Amino acid sequence: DLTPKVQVYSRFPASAGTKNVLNCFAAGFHPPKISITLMKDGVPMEGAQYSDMSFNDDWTFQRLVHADFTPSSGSTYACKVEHETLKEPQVYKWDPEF
Amino acid sequence: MELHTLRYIQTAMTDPGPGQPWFVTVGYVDGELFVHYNSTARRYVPRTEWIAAKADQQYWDGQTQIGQGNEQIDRENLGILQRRYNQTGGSHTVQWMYGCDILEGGPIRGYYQMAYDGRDFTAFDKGTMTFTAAVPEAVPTKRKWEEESEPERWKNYLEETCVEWLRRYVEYGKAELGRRERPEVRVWGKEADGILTLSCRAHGFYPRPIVVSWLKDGAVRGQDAHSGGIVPNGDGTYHTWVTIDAQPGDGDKYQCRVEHASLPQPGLYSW
Amino acid sequence: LPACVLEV
Repeated sequence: DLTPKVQVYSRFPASAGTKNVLNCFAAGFHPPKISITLMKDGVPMEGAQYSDMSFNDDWTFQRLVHADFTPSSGSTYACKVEHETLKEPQVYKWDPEF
Repeated sequence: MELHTLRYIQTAMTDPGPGQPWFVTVGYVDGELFVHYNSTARRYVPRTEWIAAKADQQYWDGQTQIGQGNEQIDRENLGILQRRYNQTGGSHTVQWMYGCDILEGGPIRGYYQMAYDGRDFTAFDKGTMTFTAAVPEAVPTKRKWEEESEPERWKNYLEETCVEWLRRYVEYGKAELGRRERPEVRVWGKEADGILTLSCRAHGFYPRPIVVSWLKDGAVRGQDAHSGGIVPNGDGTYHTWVTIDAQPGDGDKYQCRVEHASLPQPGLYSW
Repeated sequence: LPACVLEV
């Protein structure tokens, strides 16, 4: 079994008041069952979309989760990940970079 | 030189997760997802505009039959393998990947491999027309397949059928596959505990290959260089980020350099 | 076009 390696990033370089897409990508893991949840201020974001199960040349699984959103400077965004290889949910913070 | 690839990957799970289909097949042309099947929808659907436009209804009907047949087979494979391994329930997975690569229209490889629970199980060796058993549990499979003349069948799928369709697909999506989407690049900095971490992010590029380097006053300083690799966006384009650790107040010293097919000259970016 | 895999 293999732990998920996770990155959080937006489709566009983020800007105040500007529509965007929040991405959470997890890769390199076994078994393929995984829970990936986008969070705004500790609350699940609506409208999340999930990529169909797929895997890399080295058999390890990956999944992209993404959701339309307009980043607020007043808020905090994160991706919460749960997998069998981890004792507790792992939270990955988004850096707005603005 | 014109290089193209056709790749199918297939996953059968005993434990896919809540709401998730246990069986999934997806196909890629030049790394771009273009067909999809799962056990929930029970049919093959287009994942690019060009395949939806240039293929007729019989194509999807016939492909859907292939998908359903594959589902039934892997349903059985899961059961056979668990008994062969003396395993009852829990979490288990079958994985297939196979396909062909062409260069200047000519085939340069053909592969057909299986994995069980994330480990190599069998691989077709087209050269010696033999199957390789990667684990003891794969030996009866190797013997069964070679007994039923599977090598000849996969030799002709991989050298004729796979290649023929790949040449067809590449013509269907010629404009799309050859498109260029230019990245938006941002350099950002964050200082914590006497360490300035400079970040360079390339947003929304296509095609997938890209080189993002940190130049320290002109020299390719990849010492602190941590790359997050190339990761996908939801819209068919890609993302990558590269960081470098610097000393406080040394920010205007570093330059990010982005080399990509959409950029006639490399982009230079700073904080 | 995909292929049919085989029973192991």
